Order: sequence, then C-alpha cells, then structure tokens
Amino acid sequence: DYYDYLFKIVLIGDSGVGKSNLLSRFTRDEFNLGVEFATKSIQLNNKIIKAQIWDTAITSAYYRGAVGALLVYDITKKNSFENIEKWLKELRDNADSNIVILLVGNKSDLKHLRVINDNDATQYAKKEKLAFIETSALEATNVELAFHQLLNEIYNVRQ
Ligand SMILES: Nc1nc2c(ncn2[C@@H]2O[C@H](COP(=O)(O)OP(=O)(O)O)[C@@H](O)[C@H]2O)c(=O)[nH]1
Repeated sequence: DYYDYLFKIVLIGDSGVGKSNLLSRFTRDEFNLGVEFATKSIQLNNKIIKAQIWDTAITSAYYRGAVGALLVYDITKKNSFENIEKWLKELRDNADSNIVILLVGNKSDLKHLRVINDNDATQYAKKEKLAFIETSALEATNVELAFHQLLNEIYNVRQ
C-alpha cells in the first residue's frame, strides 16, 4: 500500500446474474464456472484509490459507508431486469444520498439468448439518471470500463 483513498463499493442484484464473478474478474482476473469482499488499487495526478468491493450470497450494516454501487442484471433473464427497481429502492432506503450508481447488464457473450434490448435498458438508466454498460465476466468484456467509470466518478463527486 500506499493508497490515498479507500472507496467502498457494493454489488447488488438477483442471484445468478454474475456478481461474484464480476468481483473475481476485476480484483484477481479470475472466473469460476456469507458476505465477501476483495480489493484492488488503481492510480490516476498520481493519486491511488483502493476499491473495496462487496457482494452477498445486515442490510443497514452492508450499505453503511458505501460510496458506489453496481446494480446488476442478466441480459438473458427478463425477471432480473424487472427486479432492478426493487434493488434500487433498497439502496435508496439504506445508502448515502451522494452514492454513485451504475446499471450493468451482464452475460453479453450469450448473444443468441438476449431478451433485454440495449435501448430499453438505456431508457430506464436515463430515467433514473444512471450510466448503463453491458459486461461479460466470462470473456472480461467491459469489466475494467465499468469499474473505472464508477471509481473516477466517485473521486470527482468527492473532490
Ligand atoms: N456465459 C456467462 N456466464 C456467466 C457470466 N458471469 C457469470 N456466469 C455464470 O453464471 C452463474 C452465476 O454467476 P455468479 O457469479 O455465481 O452469480 P451471483 O449469484 O450473482 O454471484 C455461474 O455458473 C457463472 O459461471 C458471463 O458473463 N457469461
């Protein structure tokens, strides 16, 4: 270590969408076919940020101190996208008002099984005033893009 800043980030969404593998891809560049956390440091002006990222298999305790979150669904499972409103609600009830939130559609490699079209997801994100990006934890597609967008925006909000 040295790190100038510790940013707590929470992953939230239905079981089976890819949260634990988003965590393992970003922090240790690995994929696998109660509550846990992992860390990874990035550098900007030479300023070093330690991302402390969480997921679950304590709601007040889980959200406390979080400065960012990824809201995650599965682009192949309609129910996971419908359930995003509920997870956003739980987040709003329990998180700091200045928390930075990003919508993520995972499993983008399952091209032929898509049920959620990207314009419909973008429409929802804009309504909730969030950025939206599609990822593949399996193929690594856009994983660094999603986490770095989140971390740089938290730094800007903080500064
Ligand atoms: N094809 C594909 N499968 C994935 C992807 N991400 C996760 N999975 C698989 O989907 C299942 C659930 O993922 P997991 O990380 O355990 O979901 P969680 O319950 O949200 O933590 C596992 O069998 C993963 O290997 C992905 O991007 N593409």
